[PDB]
Amino acid sequence: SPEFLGEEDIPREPRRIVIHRGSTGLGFNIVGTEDGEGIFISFILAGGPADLSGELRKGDQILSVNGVDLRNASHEQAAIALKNAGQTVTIIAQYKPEEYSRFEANSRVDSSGRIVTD
Repeated sequence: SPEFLGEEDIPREPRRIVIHRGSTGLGFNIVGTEDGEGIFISFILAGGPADLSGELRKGDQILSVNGVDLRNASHEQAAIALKNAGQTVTIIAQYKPEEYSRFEANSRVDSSGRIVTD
């Protein structure tokens, strides 16, 4: 009888998320490349602003920050944008585990669309 969340699909459409800056940061890390192959959330800090929003996850691609398109930005550019985004940060994110799993070693996507690492 239990209805497990892990068995229902994770939405794949883009979402708007508003993050309120902590004492320093937004409470997540990103990965990316110099060629701008995408900016992805790789880590969310427990208890940090991103976590407290409850609307972001590992494997999300950051499409824009405060309207600035980051789809083809390098890690460096994206990190700069996030730092200068102010205390109220509006993010457009889209869940893309397949793309992301090519960044993280020994990682793959299961049938439920979750990212698993061996």
